[PDB]
Amino acid sequence: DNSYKMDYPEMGLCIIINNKNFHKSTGMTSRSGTDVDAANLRETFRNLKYEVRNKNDLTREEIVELMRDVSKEDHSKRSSFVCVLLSHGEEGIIFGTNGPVDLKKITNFFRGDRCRSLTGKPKLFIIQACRGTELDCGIE
Amino acid sequence: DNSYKMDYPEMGLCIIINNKNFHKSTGMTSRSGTDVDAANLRETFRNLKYEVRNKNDLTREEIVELMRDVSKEDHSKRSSFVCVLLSHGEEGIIFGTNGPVDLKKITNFFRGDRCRSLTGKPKLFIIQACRGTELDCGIE
Amino acid sequence: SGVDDDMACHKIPVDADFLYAYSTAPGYYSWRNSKDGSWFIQSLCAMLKQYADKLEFMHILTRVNRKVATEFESFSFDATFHAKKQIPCIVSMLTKELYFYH
Amino acid sequence: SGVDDDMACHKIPVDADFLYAYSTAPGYYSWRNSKDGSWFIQSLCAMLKQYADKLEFMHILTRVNRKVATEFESFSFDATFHAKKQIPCIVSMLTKELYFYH
Ligand SMILES: *CC(=O)[C@H](CC(=O)O)NC(=O)[C@@H]1C=C2CCCC[C@@H]2n2c(=O)n(C[C@H](CCC(=O)O)NC(=O)Cc3ccccc3)c(=O)n21
Ligand SMILES: *CC(=O)[C@H](CC(=O)O)NC(=O)[C@@H]1C=C2CCCC[C@@H]2n2c(=O)n(C[C@H](CCC(=O)O)NC(=O)Cc3ccccc3)c(=O)n21
Repeated sequence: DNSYKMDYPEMGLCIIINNKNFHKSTGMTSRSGTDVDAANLRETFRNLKYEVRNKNDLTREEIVELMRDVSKEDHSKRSSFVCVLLSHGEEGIIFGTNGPVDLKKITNFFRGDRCRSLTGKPKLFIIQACRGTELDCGIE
Repeated sequence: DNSYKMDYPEMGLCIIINNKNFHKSTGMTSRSGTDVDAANLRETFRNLKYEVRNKNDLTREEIVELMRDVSKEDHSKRSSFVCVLLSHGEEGIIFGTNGPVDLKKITNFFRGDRCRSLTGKPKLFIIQACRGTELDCGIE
Repeated sequence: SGVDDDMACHKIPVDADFLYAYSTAPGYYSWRNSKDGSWFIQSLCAMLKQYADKLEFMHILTRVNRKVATEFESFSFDATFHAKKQIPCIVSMLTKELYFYH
Repeated sequence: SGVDDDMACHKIPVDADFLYAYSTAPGYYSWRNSKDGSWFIQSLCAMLKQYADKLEFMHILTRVNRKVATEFESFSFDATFHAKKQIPCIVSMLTKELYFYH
């Protein structure tokens, strides 16, 4: 077995958290163009036969509860799991609308020992967010 | 071009830093078995046609000067670059015999704008070291 | 070998079989066009469309890396944020190849 | 598109074309046998020997991931450090496929 078994009845979930608008108290500016990304992703992963679930403008708390609830589903008939995070970020951190969440808190729900119906199956986290404030001027 | 050009006259350098013995002042225990790793690597990368250079028990300062000097060579006739680090470590850090060095200091010498004869060419850093103190008990 | 292999009872690591597809290198800004979306998600979707029936997932993601790195550059009236580049970052703790057409 | 592509003068990111083959996941211990060497380097060398003439480098490294994850487990008289596991971590900012037999 050099390849993951991908012929379970369902390819699996594709959860898209699309954070466009942020509370005044954070000073984070609106993420114009993120809806274009969310729609592209929905269509792309639909054609790959994923069950796509889009969520907009979630608080840090809603992100955490959503991923907890999703990890507690029975994924036995699914080949894989995909989560796409679209927001502001810094290294190791994704922003809810009302502030930062540690990515580790999100991903830990899906660990091999904590989501048994996804043990042995590919868990993909696709992250569009900054990872700090360094600037690449490039070369050539 | 979906594949890196690998038919330059030389495959390139394979630099192996093999740190076995550490100064008393660090409290780091001897890394028994690392010589077996260093020898395996030398033979494996020799059969891939790399120019292998082994270095043993380098201070943090010797690591930094070695990688600086290597980055300042003319790599124009080489397809790639490989560095293998064998030591104690923590996240983002490799230990010289006399203390920690930031991995970023090592890798920055080879950036696209700082090592022009390796621009466009694969730069591989192979790291056997800890990245913290978490423990994986596994599942199943 | 000996003490550390040919285990009677098999276990796997709790972090095994995760893949992180990051839009940008560690420590760096990531860039977004207000009308067309982010560079990374645009490129990811386009490469999945073109290659999901043909290539293994890491190879698809390596083309996303090249597309973002080579085709895109920031534009701003503020010189600080103008002419900036981005390289996405694939972090794979997968244990097998992933083919969507499987 | 428009302002951010079809650049007259081409540049690439300064972190492009790096690959990091880490022995272990972020935040974790990495393990070494005193007689046979580290799990990671043993497995890396064995997979290069077997597949360097046959597979692309990321696929070779995915087999290293599986070999380390599935075949190896720590042994210690100290219960704290006994029966522990490891998953290596591939961090690729490469822009193309790498074949050693090329
Ligand atoms: C840091 C982050 O978490 C976000 C990630 C994301 O929103 O997807 N990154 C940014 O916000 C990135 C970085 C900066 C630096 C600090 C100021 C905020 C800034 N910024 C920003 O303003 N945009 C959106 C604009 C859109 C303008 C447009 O479409 O005309 N983009 C730019 O400023 C530069 C640019 C990039 C691509 C194409 C054109 C212009 C960001 O994406 N960021
Ligand atoms: C943390 C690091 O940077 C190093 C990386 C490296 O040396 O390659 N990792 C260790 O030192 C790893 C972790 C620990 C936890 C803290 C105490 C030190 C300990 N340790 C250690 O003692 N070894 C070597 C021994 C060898 C004993 C033997 O061969 O009988 N290995 C073990 O303790 C567990 C073990 C692992 C594999 C096979 C058998 C036993 C380490 O590698 N580490």
